[PDB]
Amino acid sequence: KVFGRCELAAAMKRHGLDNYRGYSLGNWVCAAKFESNFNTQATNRNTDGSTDYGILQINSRWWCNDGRTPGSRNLCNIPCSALLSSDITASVNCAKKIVSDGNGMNAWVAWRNRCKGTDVQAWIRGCRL
Ligand SMILES: [Cl-]
Ligand code: NA
Repeated sequence: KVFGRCELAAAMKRHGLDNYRGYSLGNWVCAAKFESNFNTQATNRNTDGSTDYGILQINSRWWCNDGRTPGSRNLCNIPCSALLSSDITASVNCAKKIVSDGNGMNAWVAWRNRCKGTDVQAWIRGCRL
């Protein structure tokens, strides 16, 4: 599923990501835009051999099991394929663990380099939330 911008905003709000650990909703929409272009099926291989999965590009080294990453910790206790669903519940649950791990949203490279320090409220402009 390729989400619309406000469609994704409403789903993330439903799941409690608005100001989760202090990160306003626009931060989460911005991250999804630049990590996956709002596409739940996105996958990208990293140089270290791990792969990033789903709308928030959650990484197989630490967070999910994809059967082909040495040393996988699988801390969200899910198969990485579960992150590609049109239902974003699994991705959101796992993202809550990640952002609570100590570095906040800096865990998402695209957030750090493209959202941090910008007017992220623009990502929810026009949305009825
Ligand atoms: Cl933080
Ligand atoms: Na893992």
